[PDB]
This record gives sequence, C-alpha cells and structure tokens, in this order.
Amino acid sequence: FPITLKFVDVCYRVKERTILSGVTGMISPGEFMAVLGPSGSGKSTLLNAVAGRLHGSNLTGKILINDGKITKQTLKRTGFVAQDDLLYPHLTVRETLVFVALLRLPRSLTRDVKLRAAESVISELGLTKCENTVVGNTFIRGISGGERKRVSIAHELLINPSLLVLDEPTSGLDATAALRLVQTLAGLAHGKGKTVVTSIHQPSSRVFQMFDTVLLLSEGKCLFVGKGRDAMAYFESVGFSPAFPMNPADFLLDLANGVCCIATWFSQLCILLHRLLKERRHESFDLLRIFQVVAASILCGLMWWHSDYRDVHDRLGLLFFISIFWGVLPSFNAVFTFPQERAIFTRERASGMYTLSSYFMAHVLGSLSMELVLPASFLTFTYWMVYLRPGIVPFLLTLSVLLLYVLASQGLGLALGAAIMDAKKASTIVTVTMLAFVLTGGYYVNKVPSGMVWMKYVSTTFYCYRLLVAIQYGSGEEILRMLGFVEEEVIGDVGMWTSVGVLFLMFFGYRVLAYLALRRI
Amino acid sequence: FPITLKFVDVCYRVKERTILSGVTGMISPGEFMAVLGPSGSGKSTLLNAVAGRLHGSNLTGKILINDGKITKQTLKRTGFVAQDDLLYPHLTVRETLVFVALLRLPRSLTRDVKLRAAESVISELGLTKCENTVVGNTFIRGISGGERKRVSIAHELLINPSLLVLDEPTSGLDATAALRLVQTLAGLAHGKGKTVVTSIHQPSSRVFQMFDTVLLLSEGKCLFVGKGRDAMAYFESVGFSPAFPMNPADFLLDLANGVCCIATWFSQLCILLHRLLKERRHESFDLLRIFQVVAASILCGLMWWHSDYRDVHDRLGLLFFISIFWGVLPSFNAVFTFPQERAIFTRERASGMYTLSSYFMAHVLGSLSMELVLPASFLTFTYWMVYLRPGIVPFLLTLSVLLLYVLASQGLGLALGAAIMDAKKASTIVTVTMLAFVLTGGYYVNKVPSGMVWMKYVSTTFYCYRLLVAIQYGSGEEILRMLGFVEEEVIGDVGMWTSVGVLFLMFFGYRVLAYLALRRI
Repeated sequence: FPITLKFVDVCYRVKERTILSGVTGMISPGEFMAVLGPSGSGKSTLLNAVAGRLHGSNLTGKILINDGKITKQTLKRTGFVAQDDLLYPHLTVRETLVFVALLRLPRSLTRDVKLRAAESVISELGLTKCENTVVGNTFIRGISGGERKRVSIAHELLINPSLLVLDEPTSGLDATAALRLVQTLAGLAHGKGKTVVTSIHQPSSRVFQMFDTVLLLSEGKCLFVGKGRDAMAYFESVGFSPAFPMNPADFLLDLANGVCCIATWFSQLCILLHRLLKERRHESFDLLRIFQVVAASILCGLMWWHSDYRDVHDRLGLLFFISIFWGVLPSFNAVFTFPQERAIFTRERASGMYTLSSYFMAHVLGSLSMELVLPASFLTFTYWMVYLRPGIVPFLLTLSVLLLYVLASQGLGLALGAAIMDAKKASTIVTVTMLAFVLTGGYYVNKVPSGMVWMKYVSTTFYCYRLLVAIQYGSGEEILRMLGFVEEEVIGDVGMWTSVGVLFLMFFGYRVLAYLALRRI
Repeated sequence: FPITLKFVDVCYRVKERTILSGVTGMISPGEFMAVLGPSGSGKSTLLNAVAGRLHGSNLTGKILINDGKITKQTLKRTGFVAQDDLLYPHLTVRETLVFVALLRLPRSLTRDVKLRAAESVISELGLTKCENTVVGNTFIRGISGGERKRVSIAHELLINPSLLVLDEPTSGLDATAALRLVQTLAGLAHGKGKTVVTSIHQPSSRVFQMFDTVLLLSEGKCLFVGKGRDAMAYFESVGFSPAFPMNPADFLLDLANGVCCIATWFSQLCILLHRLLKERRHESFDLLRIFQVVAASILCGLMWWHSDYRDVHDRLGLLFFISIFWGVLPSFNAVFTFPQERAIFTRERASGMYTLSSYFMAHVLGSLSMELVLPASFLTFTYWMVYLRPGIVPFLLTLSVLLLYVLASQGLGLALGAAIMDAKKASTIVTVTMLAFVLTGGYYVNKVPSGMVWMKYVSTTFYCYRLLVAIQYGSGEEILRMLGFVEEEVIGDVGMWTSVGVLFLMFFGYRVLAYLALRRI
C-alpha cells in the first residue's frame, strides 16, 4: 500500500523547553529513511510524533499520512517498534508469535490463516532456524539479542504495516548482527515496498551506505534532508569538510554537535490463559518454592507425628501453623505478578490485543489452578502421618477450607500489588497486613482489649483458623467427654457458615479491589 | 618510570580451543597502544595475559616487562582497570578515593600524603567539579557513567603505575563522553610519560586518530602491528582497500572478520569500618524496614495493651512473637550481605587492600552496631504499654536477652549466606532452618516425640524463649501463689545460664563458621 508520509513545520514545546522548531521531510514507499541525531537531541520525540504516540496541545503542525489527517484508520498501517523488547521469557518464538497473531489480527478470519501469517514473518525476518528454542531473558538460556529484536519487529509485522517506525533497533548488539538486521529492514523497503523509518544511534560504515534517505537534526532544526549518498555533497557545497578519514555518519553527528461480543471475550481469555501458562508454572512450581513446602511438610509431619487429638493445645498450634504458612506464602508470591508485567500489559493493551478485563481474568483464573497444587500436596502428606481426624469428609473439608484460604489470601497479594505497583514497596505492606492478620487470628492473644476486636473480623487468618478447628473438633461437645480451657479457644466465636461466607467475600472482594486498582494504569 | 613491554610468540591452549597462536608487539613509554579486535576474538585474553592476571601452564612465551621475568616486583607498576566498575553506592567520590588511598598505598607514609595522592588524581582525571556528589548506582541518584569509569581508573592510579592496562573503558557510554575519556588516557601517555594499553570495542573517527599504536588481531595471529596512522598504508601495500568511505577502525574490524603487624590490622579494620558505614545504615535503616518494625511495635503494643501478668498464656505468646519476629528479621537481612559484595571483595583482596580477616571482622563489628537500634526501639516502646515486669533490672535483662538473640540469629544469616553464596538459594534455607527453630522453640509443640528432642537444643529460638519467660515469670514459684499447666511451659527445661552460654556459643560459633565458609572464595 502506498504510504507517502510528509510533515510541514513540526513544533514541540514540552515542559518551557523547545524541542522541534522544525522538522520537514518526505518519506516514500521505497525510501528507507534513517533519522540520525546526537544523544537526547530530537530522535525519539520525532518518532513518537510521526507514529502518533504523542499528541495533544504540545504537537503543532500537520503530520499528514498520504495527505490525510491522523485518525486511527491511518494507524492500522502503523506498527511502531519500541526500543525495549517486552517478551514472555518462557514461550518459544513459534509460541511468542502465534499467540500475538491470534490476539491482534482481526477476529473475522480462520485459525490457520492466523497461523500462517505468523509462519510467513518467521521465515521472512530470519528466525526459521532458531524457531524451536525458548526466547528467554538474562537468566533463562534463550535466543540472541539480535534475534530478540527480530521477534519484536514481527510483533508489528502482523497488522501488515506499510509504515514501519523502528526506534533504535541497533542499540545493544553486535557489528555483524546489527549489519544483517538492517538489510532485512532495507529489504522490506526495497523488496516489499514498505516505508521504513528508523533511528540508528551510531551506525557503521556499511550501515550508512545501506540507508536510502538520511534526515538529520542537530537539536531540532533539521540540518540535512536528503539522500545519505548525497550527504557529503551538500556540506562541502556549504563549507564543511572532514579533515581526516571518517565514517560519513560520524562526520555528521559531531557537526550536529558543532564539532569540526461475548465470544470475542471468552477466546481472548482462552488465548491469554494458554499464553500465560508457562509463566504460571515457573512461578508456582519454582524449585525453591517446592523445597519451601517439601521442607514444611516434613517439619510439620515429624514434630506432630502420630499426634493424639486429646492434646488439644498441640492441635491448635498445628491448625495455626497451617493457617500461618498458607496465608503468608500465597499472599507473598502474589504481590509480584502485576508489577512484573506492567510494561507488557500497557503496550499490548494500547495495540488492541485485549482490554484489561480479559487480561485480569486470565491472571485470576490462571492462578486459581497452579496455586492449588502445593497446598493440596502438603495437606495430603501431613494428614495421615500427623493423625488428624480420620474420614474422607473431615479430610476433604480440611482441603476445601485450606484451598479456599490459599485463594482468599492470594487475593490480598493481587490487591496490594495492583494498588501499589512497586514490587518491594507492596511486599512490605503485604507482610505488615499479614502480621496484623496472624496476631488477631485468635491464637496468640485470647484476652484482646476492647478496641482491637474489629481487627479480627477483617482478618483472613481468623476465619481459616476458626474453620480448621471446627472441622477437627467441632462445637466442642465431645472432647469434654474425653477430657472429663476449650470454650475460650474451641467454641465461642463466629460460626461455620459465616466463616465460609466471608472467606468468599474476601475471595471475590479482593479481586474486585485488584481490578479497580488496575484501572488508572 | 620507563616500562618497555614487549612479548615474543604468546600462546594459549584453553579448554582444546586455540586462542593465541601468536602475539608479538612493542609498547613504549609514550605509545598509547589500542588493541582492536572483533567480538570474543582475543582482546581481553591478551590483556589479562599481559597484566599477569592469568598464568599457569596455559600461558607459553615470554611476557617480559623491561626485559624482565614477571614477578610481583614487576606488578606494583601494573594497574589493570577491569571492565565492571565495583564501587560502593553511597560514598562520595572524595570518600571513594580517599578510603582506597589509605588501604592500597604503602603504610609507611603519613595520613595527609595519602590524602593528597587521592586529591591529585581527582583533579587529574577530571572529577573535580563532581567531587561532592554521591557515586550511586542504577537506583541511587549519582554520578554519570563516564565519571564512574574515571573513579575506577583512579583506583589504579594510586599505586602510581607506569603500565596502565584498561579493559574496554568506552563500552557503555556516550560519544562526547567516551571522546573526553580517551584524551585523558592519551594525556597520560603524552603528558605524563605513562605506558597505556587499552582495548576499545568499536571506536569513532576521532578516537582512532587519537591512538598512537594499533595492535590488531583477527582471531589470534596479529594481523597489524604498528601505528594507526600507518594502518591504511600497510594494507593497500598488500592488497586490501576500502571501496567506500569508512572510519579507519571499521575498515579493519571486518577485515579481521574477513569481510571486504598488629597495628596494620587494627587500622585496616578501622578504615573498612568507616568506609562500610553508609552501607550499613542503608541496610539497617531502610525506610521499609523501619516501617516493618514501627508497624510491629503498634500491633504488638495494641493487641497486648495493658496486659495482666496473671494471664500466663497471653504472655507466653507475647514472648514467642518477640522470639519469632527478632529471629526471622535479623536472620533474613543478614543473608544478602556477603553475596552483594563478593565482586568487590575478590578484586580488592587481590590488589593487596586487605586479607579477608580485617574484611570479615569489619562486617561483624559493623553489623553489631546498626542491627541493635531497631530491636532496642521496639522493646522500649512495647514494654511500658504492654505492661511487662516493671523494674529496670527485668527491663535491661529483657533487652540484653533480645539484643543477644538478635545477634545470635544474625550470625545464622552470615553463616548461610557465606556457605551458599547465592542470595536467593540461601534465602530459602535460612527460612527453612528458621522454620525448624520456631516449631521446636517450645511453644507450638509441648509433647515433642522421642526423636525430635535433639532439634530443640540446636534451635536459637528455644534459648531466647526460655530466657524471656524466666525473666518475666522466673522458676515459677510465685505465679502459682497468684493463680492458686505452668510447669510444662514455664519451669522445667535448661537453665538460665545454660541458655546464655549457648546463645554466646551460637554467637561466636556462627561467625567462625561464616569465616570458614568464606575461605575457599
């Protein structure tokens, strides 16, 4: 598609600092424009004003694409590639590119044509022989730093753009790998007729002879406009010449210095639940978190080994250690989930992949399945060695109360990690609040003063501890017959169905508060 | 001092992969040699073999400095600057450079001549106008990334070297800031007569006309040896010429590819205690750790507010929450101290700054002072509102047992963070071990089975909990007169002087084990 983007007299008056007291230039369907500039001058600010990302009263002037006003009809052929590559570190580059193909292509299509649009751009950007390996990151062994940039170009080569605005794709990799990355970017403009605009930070010699047009600014007044072939011939015609052998870009960069709709949702949920699945079995099934529960299963199962139910005080410290360990450990690991993906969510929600309702419910329903495997293997091991109340009905009620308490405490981490978006500023308040939940849980203090008894009814550990006792002992009423004390500890408080009906109001109410916390982001 | 370093026929047969089937060249007191090579070729391996860092049967050939065999007499004039700048993020660059001046200069000198040798190289490397600002890191607001490299050159410009071997000082900063960094490195060879050898990763045009000699290898067979001025004239005399305008380094890098004694110790302890002091008030006085104890002082002081000592079971959960909170929080923050400084210690111990006995005891004696401020302000607040045993003698014994338990538990973190040098693999075992210390502390289980009673005598929380009760209640013997049960909980166990004499054997014995853990690093 023909995209002839030109822009007359671009202005910028950011916080008052002047940025562009200028800009003008033409790009063409076949002109690989490279925007060259010094550090912090005008490079990325022009790119976001060209690609429509920044707007408002700060922008002045016409940014006409195909001599047409910027609306979002003119933004389906855009495809701005940002500098930081935000990928999920466990998906294969097949999986990274098919899951974005099902998400950001139009829905009125087939599963297989949105499987071959993602298989075309995998053998077009040179990812075909690394296509079975994990993406990874600085920890997980994965693809290269040049191949990580090729995936993020394919994230925008799926809306089929004619205007492709890369923002420094060469900053951070090799010389023989940022060479091959540009002839692919030049091959899209020469061999496919696209209109590529890039901003190389500092080129090489055979990266500058690969640019079609070079638009160069000093600090916002567009010194050169024209072909980079003809870049020298303009300045010796005006009065500046290199006095020693230079790469032609490096001669101009210091001269810039001056030195010389229901089915739509439930499949968006299904794609975001299968994409975000290896991310939810690396959190929940971490080998240090498996060892933190395998060790807590042997310590709890040897210190309370073959325990008698007549020792009532030994049991109430077993059902409060269980209420401590599964209200601290789920609520702590749930505070990092939303800060770790605020960068990936904010980019992909803006590119029309989802709408934060199907993203939040893919984090809720994806963590209601992996967080229930380790407490269900803890309480299976430490019920028939610890000798709790025998019978499938007291066992499955101990499981149903623990697995509801694990999820009701996990929602406290999701609500605090979303209100406070820092992963360490909210990791403190989630241990301060869980300290006020254990102290008022009814085990350490029994003579609570008149004025701190409203703090136990909002506690999450209170309702699990009152339920774990009432399954094992009951309403009292028979341990007294076997003991011949246990009414201040075992009997007199909120009931059994008020302690389930608030652990469901703390289940749902902490995820409604988490979603309302993620609503000004 | 005249350093004429040349080396004939350098070999390398690392793990078998051949690296150098070559090397030969001359540097001179005035020749700023720049070693140019492609990615991973031979660059840093030659630099460590020149500077003497790597040795053994792998090195073959003569590395003669001033036609002399490499001994450590010939290593006081070395001064290899490594690539990663390991600085302390809270010291000012005055403080960063005076504390290394007192440490690595010879001791037979004065305090002020080792204050002016550090004040000379601060107005020589261009650090004079940023000299009152913090170094910082990626979090703390500090000096630039070009000024951080200037401090690490001044770390080696204090032994007064004539041979200065930098290992890529330009990799990771600007174009107008890695320009100024090289004329200082060229000004040391031109204006001060030093013998500088560097390895620039990818130069600019006016960085290559600033090199005196360029020694260039493809993959270990030394393609060019000679002046970088005469770098072109050698290759068009042999058959290779650029077919388009190139920076002269960039023409040669792809042609490399093929594309065309007691007082000594106690002042070393005193310098390492005043250097490592802002590092120990940023850990201990973190605003999230202050809030984690201010919140635990109000929750403990409102749930147990105006409590009666006749409620014996409410007190034993107050003296076990104190034994939990001050055995978990010191032992957790002490596991990160040694992994966070393994890079800074291993470099500075090798450059003769200290010898790991004065480094370890500066971490011990520097954490015995800052870790005692927050438990002493906790137990001051929650003793006269919680109404514990009145009297200065039960108060100061409650303080002396807590502050001894804080340090005896802190030594568990120092011993596990040093045996397991990972900050997260040892953060799991320090919460697994502190879980086996709370369960066997004598509060949750009283009917411990025959076979798990050896696990309470190695517990740290046991000896603090048995001491905190015995200060508040005693040997029983009077609460029975006021109550008209408390012999299974309050009386019958190890004594009061066996519970102090093991919390001192766990104080000293966990720091001897930590030092023996830091002895194969």
